[PDB]
Amino acid sequence: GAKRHRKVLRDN
Amino acid sequence: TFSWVGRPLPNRKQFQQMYREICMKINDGSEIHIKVGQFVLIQGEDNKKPYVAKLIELFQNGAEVPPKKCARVQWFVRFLEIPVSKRHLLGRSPPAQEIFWYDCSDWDNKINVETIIGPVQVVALAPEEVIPVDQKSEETLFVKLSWNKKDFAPLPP
Repeated sequence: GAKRHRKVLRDN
Repeated sequence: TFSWVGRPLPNRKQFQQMYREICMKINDGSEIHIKVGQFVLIQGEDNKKPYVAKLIELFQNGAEVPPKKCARVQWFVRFLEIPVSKRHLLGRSPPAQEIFWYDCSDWDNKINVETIIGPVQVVALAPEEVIPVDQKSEETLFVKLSWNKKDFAPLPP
């Protein structure tokens, strides 16, 4: 089962 | 589960080893190679379609402990990830297979490779091309435009 990725800000 | 294939690329960043390729084993038992430049479906919330991303880097990140296999991606966004208020700017109803190049730096692009569901074929079409809508009951996604948080625009170079 694929783990969940949570998109997060910054890091441009 | 995932394993690197072969030797790392010539070193670029400190504490990281970059690879061209990663090997993914399924419970169908077989082995699939995913390469930098190919596209993946990335597990999001359980009630939503996977995120779609182009792999721009694959790397072993030594700055995490224990170390982790990571990717950096170029995001795409699905129509439903565009603010409802901005959807009309497209001027048409995109099919579910159409996605958009996300041209903005605000979301972080680093993912753990364990969030990868698997490869996906993504295809660039000219604006005036029609999506098939052919058969294969296609699993292919198509991209025509970029979305910048403000407007739809052409695909970058």
